[PDB]
Amino acid sequence: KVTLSATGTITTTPATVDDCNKIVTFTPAKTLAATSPCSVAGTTLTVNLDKATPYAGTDAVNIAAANSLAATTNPLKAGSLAFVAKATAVTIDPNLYTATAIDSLVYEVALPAASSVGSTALTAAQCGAILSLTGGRTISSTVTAPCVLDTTKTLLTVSLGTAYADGDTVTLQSTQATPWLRAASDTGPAYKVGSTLIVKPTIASAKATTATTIEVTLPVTSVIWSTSGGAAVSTALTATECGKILSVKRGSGTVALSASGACSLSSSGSTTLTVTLASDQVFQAGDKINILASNTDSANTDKYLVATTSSSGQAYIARSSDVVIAPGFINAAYAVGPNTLSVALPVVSSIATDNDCSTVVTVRASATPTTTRTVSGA
Repeated sequence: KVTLSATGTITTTPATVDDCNKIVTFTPAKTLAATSPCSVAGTTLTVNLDKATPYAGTDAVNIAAANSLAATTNPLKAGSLAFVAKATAVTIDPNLYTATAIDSLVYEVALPAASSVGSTALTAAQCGAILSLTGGRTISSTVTAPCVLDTTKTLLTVSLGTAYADGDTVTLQSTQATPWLRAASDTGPAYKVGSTLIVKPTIASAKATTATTIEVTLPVTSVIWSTSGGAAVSTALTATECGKILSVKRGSGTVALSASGACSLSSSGSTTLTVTLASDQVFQAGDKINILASNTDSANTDKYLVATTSSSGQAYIARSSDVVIAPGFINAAYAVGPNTLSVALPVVSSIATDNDCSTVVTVRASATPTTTRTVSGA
């Protein structure tokens, strides 16, 4: 987005690629998108780049020198004058991209390019001056690294002190601090305040409790709502309807859900959503699950997964990484010796060499929960 000093217009719209190369130039050079490469509305011009040449973090933009010459042109002009090129190009200020609630006490924020927060990991106080959470909320007072970046330095994870609730938003503060957030280097451009973001809900986790049951966990209370087929919450779905909301993956294929009663979720509000598999399929290690993009398509998906006990809340969107399901059940327990046991594990399994087995199992008496037996050795 390039701000302008005066109201701007493009003579005929939409412009093409060829026109736009005569309207904006990049340093380093870029290739513009094949559809809607530039457009103007008031004092702002949006330029859509190609996915093969994205924003880098040390880039500058300027009015192309050819924008104000010749007669075979479609220049961007304010009133009747064509825009002129500044003596010095302008540096592009990155802005926050998305916010998401991957948990009831954790967020996740995306970035337009690689970035940096300094040479050391912040604390709650330092990151309280960077991010402004609109509500009466707090940052974690117990997490040692409440603000942190991932390996590629494109995602920022925040930890909260009070539960996230629908209606939350995030935006950077107005006054700068010592570390602040920058782009592409410790001495790169600083981030700026701008479009207040809205936090969208997504999946939190998922475990398999039987060979054919799965239980997803939601960051907040949610119901499944119907728009026109009904007018309110649902009660039970099929493979087709609960297959335009999410899917269960396995390698390159997909697992077949139940022909009926595939999706269940309360009408008064629940945090667990149950998915049932087909009678002839079973859960195995390495299975994944995610919310599909079709859940947000109101023109088609009549029944869809939404937060709060109403349709005025936000819908559910795909996670940045497919959630892998955790085994949550065991087959049987045997006493293969006076002091040795053997437990059937439903799937492929492994274990570390230096583990303390007292954190893997627990032996006790079914008659009252007292009188545990001592588990020793790896």
